[PDB]
Amino acid sequence: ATMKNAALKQLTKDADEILHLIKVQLDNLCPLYEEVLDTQMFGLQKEVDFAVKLGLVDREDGKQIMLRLEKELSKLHEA
Amino acid sequence: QATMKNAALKQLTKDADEILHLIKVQLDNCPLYEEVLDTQMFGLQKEVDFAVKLGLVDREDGKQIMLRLEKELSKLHEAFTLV
Repeated sequence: ATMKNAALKQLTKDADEILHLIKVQLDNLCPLYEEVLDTQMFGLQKEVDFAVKLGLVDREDGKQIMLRLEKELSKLHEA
Repeated sequence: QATMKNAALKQLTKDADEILHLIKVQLDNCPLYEEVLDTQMFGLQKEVDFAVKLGLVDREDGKQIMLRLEKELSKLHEAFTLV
């Protein structure tokens, strides 16, 4: 259960880097930057699934990490 | 924990095995089914780094996992050029 906290920490740090990419797109005023984010979202989903499988992170924590970014990603397209 | 370091290397090689199985099916016999493999590789790489950072998997164990698949994917890319 020491592993659980460290895992949760790394995962959130990793989601934060992607979130920053989304937020910087929103805080400013293309073309298919959607392709880039989809790959980033896929990469983090795989980290999340990997951690959920090993019981390092709870299923709902993983779901909350993904939801937080997906909510923000929705506001991006739109245009 | 010995059981957590072992299960993580196991889950990672299992994930690697699944992607390698996809590559070998391609080799044994379209621009979409190359980006798909690139995305798959990116995802596996993310899991590897994640596990390496947490000290669950050794850095060279992660590098050997990636190399095994990169070798096979290079074969496939070379094969693509000829078909």
